[PDB]
Amino acid sequence: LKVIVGALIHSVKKLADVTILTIFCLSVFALVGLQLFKGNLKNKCVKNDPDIYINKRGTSDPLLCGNGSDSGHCPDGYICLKTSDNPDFNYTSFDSFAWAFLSLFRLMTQDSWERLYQQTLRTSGKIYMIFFVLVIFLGSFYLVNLILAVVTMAYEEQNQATWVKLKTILFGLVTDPFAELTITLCIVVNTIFMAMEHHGMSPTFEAMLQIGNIVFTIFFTAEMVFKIIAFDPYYYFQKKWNIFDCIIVTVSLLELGVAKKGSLSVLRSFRLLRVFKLAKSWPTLNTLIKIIGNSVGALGNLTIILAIIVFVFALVGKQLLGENYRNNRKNISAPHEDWPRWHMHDFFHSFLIVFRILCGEWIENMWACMEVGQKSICLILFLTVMVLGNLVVLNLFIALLLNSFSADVGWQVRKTCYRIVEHSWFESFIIFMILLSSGSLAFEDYYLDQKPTVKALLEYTDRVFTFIFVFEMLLKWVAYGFKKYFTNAWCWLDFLIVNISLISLTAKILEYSEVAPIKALRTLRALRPLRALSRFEGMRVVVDALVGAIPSIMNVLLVCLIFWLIFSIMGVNLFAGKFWRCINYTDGEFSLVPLSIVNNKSDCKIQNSTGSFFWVNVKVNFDNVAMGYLALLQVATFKGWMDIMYAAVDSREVNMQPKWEDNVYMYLYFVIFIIFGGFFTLNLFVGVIIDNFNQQKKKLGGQDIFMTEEQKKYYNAMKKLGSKKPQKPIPRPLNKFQGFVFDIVTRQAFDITIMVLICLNMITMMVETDDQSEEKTKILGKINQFFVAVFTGECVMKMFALRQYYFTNGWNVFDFIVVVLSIASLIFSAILKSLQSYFSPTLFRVIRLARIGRILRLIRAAKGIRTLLFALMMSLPALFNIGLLLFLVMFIYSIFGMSSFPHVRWEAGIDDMFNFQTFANSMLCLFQITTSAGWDGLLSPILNTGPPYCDPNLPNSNGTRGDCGSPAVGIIFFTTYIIISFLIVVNMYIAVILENFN
Ligand SMILES: *[C@@H]1O[C@H](CO)[C@@H](O[C@@H]2O[C@H](CO)[C@@H](O[C@@H]3O[C@H](CO)[C@@H](O)[C@H](O)[C@@H]3O)[C@H](O)[C@H]2NC(C)=O)[C@H](O)[C@H]1NC(C)=O
Ligand SMILES: CCCCCCCCCCCCCCCCCCOC[C@@H](O)COP(=O)(O)OCC[N+](C)(C)C
Ligand SMILES: CC(C)CCC[C@@H](C)[C@H]1CC[C@H]2[C@@H]3CC=C4C[C@@H](O)CC[C@]4(C)[C@H]3CC[C@]12C
Ligand SMILES: CC(C)CCC[C@@H](C)[C@H]1CC[C@H]2[C@@H]3CC=C4C[C@@H](O)CC[C@]4(C)[C@H]3CC[C@]12C
Ligand SMILES: CC(C)CCC[C@@H](C)[C@H]1CC[C@H]2[C@@H]3CC=C4C[C@@H](O)CC[C@]4(C)[C@H]3CC[C@]12C
Repeated sequence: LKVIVGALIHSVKKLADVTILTIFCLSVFALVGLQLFKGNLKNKCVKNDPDIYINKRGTSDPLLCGNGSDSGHCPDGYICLKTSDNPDFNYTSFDSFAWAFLSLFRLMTQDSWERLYQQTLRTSGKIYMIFFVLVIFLGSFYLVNLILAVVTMAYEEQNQATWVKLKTILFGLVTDPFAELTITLCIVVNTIFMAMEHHGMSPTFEAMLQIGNIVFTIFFTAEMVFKIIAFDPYYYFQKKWNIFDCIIVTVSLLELGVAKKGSLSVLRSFRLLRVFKLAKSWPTLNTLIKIIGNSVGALGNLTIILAIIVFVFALVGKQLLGENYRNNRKNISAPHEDWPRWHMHDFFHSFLIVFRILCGEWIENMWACMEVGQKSICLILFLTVMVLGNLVVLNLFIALLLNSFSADVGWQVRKTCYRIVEHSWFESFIIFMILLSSGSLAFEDYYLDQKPTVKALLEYTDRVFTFIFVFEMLLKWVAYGFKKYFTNAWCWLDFLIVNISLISLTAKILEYSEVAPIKALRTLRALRPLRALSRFEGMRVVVDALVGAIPSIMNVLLVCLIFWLIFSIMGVNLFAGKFWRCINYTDGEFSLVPLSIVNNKSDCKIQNSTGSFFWVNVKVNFDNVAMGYLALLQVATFKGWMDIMYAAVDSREVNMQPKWEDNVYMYLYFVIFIIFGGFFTLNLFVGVIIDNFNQQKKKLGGQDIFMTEEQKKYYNAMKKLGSKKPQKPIPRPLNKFQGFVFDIVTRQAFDITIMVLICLNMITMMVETDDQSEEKTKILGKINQFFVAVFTGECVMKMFALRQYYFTNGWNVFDFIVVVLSIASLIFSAILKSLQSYFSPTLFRVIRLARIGRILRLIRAAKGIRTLLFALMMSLPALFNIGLLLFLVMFIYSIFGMSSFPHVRWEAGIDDMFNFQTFANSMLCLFQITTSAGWDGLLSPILNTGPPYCDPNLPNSNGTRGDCGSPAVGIIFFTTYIIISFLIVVNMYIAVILENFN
């Protein structure tokens, strides 16, 4: 309505600066991509002596090539020509500016950016990960922070603007506080009783569990009867807690009366909502329930707005694409499924599509839509859903976030070592030694076997490092008292790490050097580079800030763990052991045998003529509550989410072959789990951390946290450099000719002319295209010469108009640097094109990029972009500390992975490039998952258990008998990685937000 359009106009006015920054930064990075990797994602592997392309293991699209020393290779008998198609429906390469903009929008929204990351590093070269790191940090974090801050401030400004019965009663009225404690004990034990539901529970276990359920239903019924007789029912009403318990008990007894095995497992688990009764001695659970209530209560208007928006988008998508999806389904349909797992044909699946968009995965369905129907309709619909969809969601996540959180010889002997240790020389020696030790544990990799000298040198240096660190601890002991030394947290960590190293080294010589405990002990050497958190003041202050919030993290962690236990129990009840299928694993790719041939384990055993019918289960299932937790986490991070939705919907009943969309309506379980365990237990984690820092800062004096004392004054000086200090220039300097040029320069024409010159040098290098004609190349290359000459001449006339001692007058030094860079690029291109033109052709495009300075020159004109960049400049030291810590933890887990998974089957997620064998590869993978992208894909080849998936008979990997994973450690590793990184990055968002708040 008119009110809505007026509010939108006001918001865009408030969103103008951030929108302009987004468009400009996206354009700059699009130009960088279009001038770096245009025409690289076309190197389909092809045969040589013809026109058929190999496929990547378990893939339908062709493999990709690159000639770079560190790009994707190709199998023998194949050659790497370029082909007119791009890997993913001819839509995932940025050669034209349109594709560059789209791919950089994908990188910003971090939606399936894993795919582009792997493709581009496979076709271009591993060294280009720098572009993706830079774009992820700048814009995927930066621009999201700024847009979320803008909406925050918009909301803030909106707020600113706006007798046997007598004996029974006597016995019953006790209501002693010991009765409630017994009830709570009975709830807890009942829950932990039902938390032993597993697929292969024996009949005795089933009997025991149903007996327990009967006992507890009886006990609840008896307590309800006591309560109703304790006082007359007329007063029982007006008690929400009591009526909730009444309804749940009624459902429990109704299910008990049911004699069909509790066919509705949902009803079976309806009792489990009792844990909410436990929200009386816990304040965090009460706050969570209050969050949900405000969502459904005071702030229900926004929620209904979100629901109506999603319903409208789903219905429109169906009405406009169902028939096309049905007719051309074969186009997007899997090779064997004969159908698209997602489509618009039915309201349910259109809603699921819209929900996946809101979840933040849009490109897959985007390609499907825009290769099955009109491009215009798909283009507008998917993008308009992304913007409006994720805008409304973030409005909830904050509106709820604020609503809920607005309320003697010995003396001299000791002094000897004391003054020795205090020596700055020794302090620097030790810090450098720690850094060298951290570096040393990086080349111990899968390939270290083939270089005997390197490993011998590495073990020698580790031994010497152990000895020197033992000496250092001896000096520490001598200098400081035992009590003082042991009462220090950091001293404890340095004690444990040296203990681990010493015991590992002793075990090297001693026996028992192969058992699993000692193997794990030596695996813990990856904590060795954790000694550098006290040495560095930035890391130390960050660690103190984090440890300050440990209790506030733990409270919400436990509340969320209980909520996830509830959901895992429901999931186990619903899908205990139905995630089993008979497959066709002949060589590499596999397919579910059709129901015609095999219908159940019996068939899969008798129809096994070829020997290629295996009966195996999904990697992550709902057998146990542990696997319930793991699968719930995968659905919560939105990675691996799909393989489980597929298995859940397909499964029919124990020991039966899954059928396509048998239980098509079991998507609702995952929709509900997201909506409740993913978004409502994150509005409670954020809230707690912001209410923790809001106070912790207030307590420490309100001084900016994360910044060392030394850097505090450097930041003070910088913000002092960001002040108001203008000097009036001198007219007609020196000779009148200088005055003549100066008077015209002063006018408000030179600025605008250079600016419109910089815009026409942007739109002359954006019109470039990979398949451009040679005449087009000629004209644009000459326009480039004209522009560089114009800029150099118009930069040297102003220079003369201001003598030669005006470098420090202002930002003109940047203009001088960029113009000299452009001239240098011109001359170097001229040299290479003729003199020594035999170098690699990549350098031509690398250097040709140096013309981006003429784009960076537009900053000084844009006040909003300049202010936001200044905010980044101010935040840079704190972000440097946090990034140091994050790279440190990334290093720790890099060494862990390098030691753990150097032998694994290269299933979807792990291939030759993105394995864990090399340090750089492992670093690539860990950086990938730091954003929580593709961690499921990297996890799947670790859950492999025996054939057919893995080959535990393989000669290699003596630890596991073959290239089979170890899920016990593989789940801990990735769960801890995606939790720790979330913490660090959520403290990196807080820092940026508080800096921009100043
Ligand atoms: C797995 O599913 C298949 C398909 O539903 C089941 O196949 C059917 O099983 C029944 C019972 O064994 C068979 O019935 C008998 O068939 C013989 C002839 O083969 C007939 O002489 C008997 O009077 C009786 O009708 C039925 O034929 C069979 N159908 C097919 C197509 O094979 C199978 O039993 C299931 N396995 C298990 C263990 O549940
Ligand atoms: C090495 C094992 C691997 C995992 C290590 C943990 C991961 C690294 C990050 C966490 C570091 C944990 C240790 C540092 C904790 C913060 C530091 C906690 O403060 C304790 C002392 O450092 C302070 O000095 P004192 O205790 O001697 O005197 C003050 C007395 N009060 C005030 C404490 C009572
Ligand atoms: C596997 C074995 C060797 C691990 C032993 C680790 C123990 C001894 C360490 C790990 C972390 C340590 C704590 C870290 C921080 C502090 C605060 C400070 O006031 C000293 C005591 C106290 C509370 C430490 C006590 C000892 C402690 C709990
Ligand atoms: C200066 C003229 C073009 C009018 C103003 C529009 C300018 C600023 C920009 C806006 C969007 C731009 C287009 C966006 C993308 C592409 C695809 C690329 O492969 C060739 C150039 C082309 C087609 C651009 C031409 C210039 C363009 C039209
Ligand atoms: C409303 C203002 C005036 C008060 C302060 C509120 C601050 C603390 C709020 C408003 C915006 C919030 C952010 C919104 C979204 C995200 C992204 C999420 O992945 C982690 C939490 C994080 C980074 C939030 C942290 C807390 C936050 C910065």
